[PDB]
Amino acid sequence: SNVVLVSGEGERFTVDKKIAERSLLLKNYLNDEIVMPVPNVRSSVLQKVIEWAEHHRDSNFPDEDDDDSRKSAPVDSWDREFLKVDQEMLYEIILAANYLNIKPLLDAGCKVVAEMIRGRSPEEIRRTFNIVNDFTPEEEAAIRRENEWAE
Amino acid sequence: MFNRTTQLKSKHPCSVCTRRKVKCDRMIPCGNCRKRGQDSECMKSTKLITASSSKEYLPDLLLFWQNYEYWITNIGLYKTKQRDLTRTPANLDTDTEECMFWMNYLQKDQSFQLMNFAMENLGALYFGSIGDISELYLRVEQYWDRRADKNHSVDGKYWDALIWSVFTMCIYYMPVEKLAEIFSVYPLHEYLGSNKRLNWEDGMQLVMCQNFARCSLFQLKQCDFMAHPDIRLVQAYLILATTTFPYDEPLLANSLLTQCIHTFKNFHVDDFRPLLNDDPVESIAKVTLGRIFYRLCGCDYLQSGPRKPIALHTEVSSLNVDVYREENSTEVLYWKIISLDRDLDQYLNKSSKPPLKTLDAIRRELDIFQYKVDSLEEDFRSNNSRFQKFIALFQISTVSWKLFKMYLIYYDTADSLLKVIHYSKVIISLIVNNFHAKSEFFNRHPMVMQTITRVVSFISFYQIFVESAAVKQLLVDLTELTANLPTIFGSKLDKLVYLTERLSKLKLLWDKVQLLDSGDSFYHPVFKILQNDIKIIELKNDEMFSLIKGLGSLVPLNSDFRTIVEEFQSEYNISDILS
Amino acid sequence: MFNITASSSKEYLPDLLLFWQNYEYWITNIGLYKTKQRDLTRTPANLDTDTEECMFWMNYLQKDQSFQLMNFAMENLGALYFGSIGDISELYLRVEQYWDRRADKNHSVDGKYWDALIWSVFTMCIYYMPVEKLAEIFSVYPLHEYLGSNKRLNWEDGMQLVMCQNFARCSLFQLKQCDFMAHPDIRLVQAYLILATTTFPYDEPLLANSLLTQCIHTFKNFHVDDFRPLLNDDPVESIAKVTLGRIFYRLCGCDYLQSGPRKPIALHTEVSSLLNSTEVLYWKIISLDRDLDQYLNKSSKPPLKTLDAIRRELDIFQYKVDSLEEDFRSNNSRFQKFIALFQISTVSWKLFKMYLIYYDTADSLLKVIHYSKVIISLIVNNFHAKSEFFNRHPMVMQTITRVVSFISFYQIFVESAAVKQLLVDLTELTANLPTIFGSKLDKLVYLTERLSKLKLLWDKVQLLDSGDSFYHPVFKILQNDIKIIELKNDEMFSLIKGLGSLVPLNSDFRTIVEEFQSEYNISDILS
Ligand SMILES: [Zn+2]
Ligand SMILES: [Zn+2]
Repeated sequence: SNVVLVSGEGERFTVDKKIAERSLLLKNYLNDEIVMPVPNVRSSVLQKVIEWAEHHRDSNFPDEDDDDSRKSAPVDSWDREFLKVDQEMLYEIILAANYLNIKPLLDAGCKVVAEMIRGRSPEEIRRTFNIVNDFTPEEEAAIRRENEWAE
Repeated sequence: MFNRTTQLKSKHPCSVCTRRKVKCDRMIPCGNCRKRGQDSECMKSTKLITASSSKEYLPDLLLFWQNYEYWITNIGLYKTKQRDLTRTPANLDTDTEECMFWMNYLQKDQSFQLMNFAMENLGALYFGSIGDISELYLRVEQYWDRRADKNHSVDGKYWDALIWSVFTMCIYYMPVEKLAEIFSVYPLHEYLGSNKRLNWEDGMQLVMCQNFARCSLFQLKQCDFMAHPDIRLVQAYLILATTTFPYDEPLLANSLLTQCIHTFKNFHVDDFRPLLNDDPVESIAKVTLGRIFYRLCGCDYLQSGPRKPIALHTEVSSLNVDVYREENSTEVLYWKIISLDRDLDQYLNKSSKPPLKTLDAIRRELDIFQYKVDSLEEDFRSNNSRFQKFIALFQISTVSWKLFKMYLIYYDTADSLLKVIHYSKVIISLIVNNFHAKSEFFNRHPMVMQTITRVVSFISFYQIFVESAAVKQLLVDLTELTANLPTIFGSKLDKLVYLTERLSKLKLLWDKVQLLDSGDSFYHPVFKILQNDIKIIELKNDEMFSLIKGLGSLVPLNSDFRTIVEEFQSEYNISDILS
Repeated sequence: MFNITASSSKEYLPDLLLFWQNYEYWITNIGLYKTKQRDLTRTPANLDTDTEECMFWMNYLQKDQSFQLMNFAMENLGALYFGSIGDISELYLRVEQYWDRRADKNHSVDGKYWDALIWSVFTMCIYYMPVEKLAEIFSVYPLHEYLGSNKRLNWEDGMQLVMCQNFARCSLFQLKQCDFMAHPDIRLVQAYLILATTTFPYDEPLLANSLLTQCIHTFKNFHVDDFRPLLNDDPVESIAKVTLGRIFYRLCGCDYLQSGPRKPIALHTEVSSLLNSTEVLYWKIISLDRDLDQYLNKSSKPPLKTLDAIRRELDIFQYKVDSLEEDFRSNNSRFQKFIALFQISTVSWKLFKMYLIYYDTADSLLKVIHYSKVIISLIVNNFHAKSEFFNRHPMVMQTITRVVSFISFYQIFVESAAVKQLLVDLTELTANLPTIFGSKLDKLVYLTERLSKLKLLWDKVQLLDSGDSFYHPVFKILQNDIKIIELKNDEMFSLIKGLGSLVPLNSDFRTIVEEFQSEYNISDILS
């Protein structure tokens, strides 16, 4: 009734079996305690993933094929207070949910990055213009000459 | 197997290639500007000089693996039969005195113990083809009643050929301990004339299986089955296709499969849903025909290649097709997991990338069929339910491995190498789990030979170029598993061990010769040997030479790295996997 | 056939000629030639019979007889083997080799392939040889010693057909000794294209469809799509691809000629329609015939644009056939021109029959009578010029079947004096067709006699009507003649018998219909 989620750093995390079947990759691994490697995820990120699965033991999520029930689903209050973390560790939680095939954590953890791409100031969309190249310098000069009249 | 193809491609073509109005090998910096030593005059847009400390040949080498897998491990290892017709013997005085021994060698109670073994263990295989086997005990009784007769009808000889195909399936999947309790070996050695110390585990069970398959085909020839098309031909071939018969005789199995397509399409029943204006016998007949159809589509896709041009599978499981999603999920679950495999393995010889929407759809159907195989009944008083579970679970693990292999090759997405390693360990943990008693014969199904061939060939290929630790431990584990596969595969198992050994010696060659940088491409003897293996086996699969030999007395008239390539090809030849 | 009181209108005739377009298919294409009703519980099966039979029929033919057969094929049958094997002077060496290793015991697959090819050629020689040349070479007496039949019958009353069928069975048995399914090679396709110039596809129609399926499997195994010679190829390979081109066109011809419900895997559908250089002409005429006779089974009537385009192409290929030179000395060229002119007359007759049926165009019945007289004047000419083996080609059985069946069907309903004289000429010609067709000629005479006796029933019974449809017993008998043969071409009952314990269980109008069907049953054109 317990499985073990071995992290990439080597720590063993004994999780209850029904709670840990939120992961589609582990619930399919159980067709063979029962240990399993999670090779890229650190111990802290896997601990966050396991705590997320501990809260959503009884939760009800969309059917992973929904048009609007998946896109327009708001984040939980626990999911928003839960992901007030470092940015790279947020992306590593998203990578952990992508490896472990946890679609609702790859949903609620990934609407936060979507809320951070929008909702940002136009001043630092103007600043981050060609931090990745994406334009020739002739086209960059033509763009900066096109909207020079404003400022 | 060589281009530059570095990480962090540029968006626009560079300023130098627009100054010169040529094509742009759109890398950072370029393959076309690095060729001329203009490295520093192309980097200067932002950040600059970035660190390209990776191994750049790897993406266009994995795109080469997508072709090498198809031409070696699919076609050249299993589906290529090199035959010279001037040296091959041809007489029907041979099989009338050979197969007569194998038909007089099987006794009555031995055959009923074979049928009991099939009824108790192999229910996941014949029930697609023939249905329930308690109907077939009467046909074994009728075979032993009609054994001493002289005038046999065609209708009787079809049941004889069908039950001899069933006996072939029994002999192939029987463990050596249960086989020694039924059969004695010494009159068989007195007939064949070989070494006396050659017990069933040493390679005689495969000989008896191949000769029982040849006796089933001999009784089909006594039917004159081409003049009399009948569904029992299709059933007998679907029983024989559960063994290594389509890999022992890969050109005889294609002609028999073409005759099974001709026999099936002769009935002209495309919709297998029973209509409302049907005889209640006709309804059950169309249900049985619909089961035989999807079993035949599975065995029809599993023999696809250049030596099988007439296909049957004409329906798609994602997104002019005819015959899909009208049928109830009882044995199309074996086809729906192979039609999901055809969608992946159609891009092997094809020179285009699969779209990622297709791969995501295939991943969703993988999750659905995972839950559907978890939604099966568990008959603990039946041994064939666990074998059906193992078949439908090993197929979804195989298609999962191939899906994340194509994610690794074509797009290099999130942890897709770790997903390849994960599903390779799942395939191992499904085969090693059958090394316990009462299920040791589960590892004899030909899908495990195909799957272990693909997986150990990709891991041996990837160990050459990428030095890792998880991949190396996985390769050690698959080498142990390939050493521990059942010996009834025989020559194909020895050729797979030879191919793994050849890729390991090619790894040893990779760590010796220094890689020749050439700006836009690389050069190494390993690359040229891998290029040449495909050319050799495509030359062996070109029937123009047999055509020229057929049309009459026409006779066909046709640096430093070259020595290394020729010495490796003379030492480790790729033609040693054809026989 | 039709779409209470009585009437005498002509509403039934446009709905009845469209019914002829279905009846012609389901009787004269499928149920007369391509339907072999079989019973697997009654049919014997052993290799203790066909081995000794093939031993006798190969030990019967001697060395001096075989080269006389090959010389007959070289002198007289040049229009047939050239699409399959090309030159037969190359095959004298293989006949020499077959008589070299005849006494050996360890044969190869390649050698038995050449043996099967030359025994198919020997079957073609026996089938097309006149009785005056065939009685000189062979002797009738050991065949009645072996078969047990009475010695009073000569070659002319159905004995040459027995030797032809048994030599075809010897070619197939040597293919079985090749284990040809394990070794796909072009000698299978060539031997089958030689055997398909005889009545082998109509004596064993379900075996010939399986052999044709194996020939499609063998041909497409080579994966040669284009047959034009490339400049970079070996000049052996270019001649080889030209050889596969002239084999592919003959194979698509036989692929079309065996089209039916019992032949589901096709090759002629992969050749685009038109909508040496005398071998491509035969495929052009056969593809035009394929464009015509596709409208038999389907109900969608052709446009006038399609029939007019077929008419212009018909005039073009008529000029190409009339532009073929011929030598009265070279019998090969005479038989070549007979094949080309008979095929183009058959396509012309079918085109103007479709003009008469689908549109009732004026001066179309005169064209049908004219091209039927052209077909007669092609066949009756061969009896006067000592070339009576020209009338053994399998196209003159199919064409005369379609012609005498349509003229009988038209003489039932539409009275005319020219059609009646044409029907008398067709009846005399069907009586004068060669005896090498055997049972199919007797069944065509039976079908013509049945459609002649049905004219008497159309005469003696008055047509009725219900205001919208025209009831007549002749119409119901013609409905049931298609219903019975579509029941015979239904493989559901053979499927039920093959699955095992599943067993199948099943006014004066109706009296006249049942008495005619009890007197003239449509299941007597079957075997
Ligand atoms: Zn560039
Ligand atoms: Zn550049």
